[PDB]
Amino acid sequence: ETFSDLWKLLPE
Amino acid sequence: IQINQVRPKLPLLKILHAAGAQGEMFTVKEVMHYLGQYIMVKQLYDQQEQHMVYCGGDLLGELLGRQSFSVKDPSPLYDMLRKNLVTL
Repeated sequence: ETFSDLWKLLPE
Repeated sequence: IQINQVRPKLPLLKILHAAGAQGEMFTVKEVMHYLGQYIMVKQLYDQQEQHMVYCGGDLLGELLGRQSFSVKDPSPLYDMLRKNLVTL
């Protein structure tokens, strides 16, 4: 996978 | 209540500024965005295995108390954020 794509999935 | 949500403690504020964040109070969304940007432009993630962030020897690793972490198991990231974001 892509870092930014994984990071975007993170909740607040 | 107010528009901003949190004030980052100093070492985290430095990281957010390094990623291009302006000012010193933020919404949690802004904190997450700029933390991701920092990791991206410091290129702390493994090119081959991009869920893995190698933060040893970086201020981020100092903050996490860790040489690495996985964005697929982000609990130490959230631990650190709970400790380093002061609520307004």
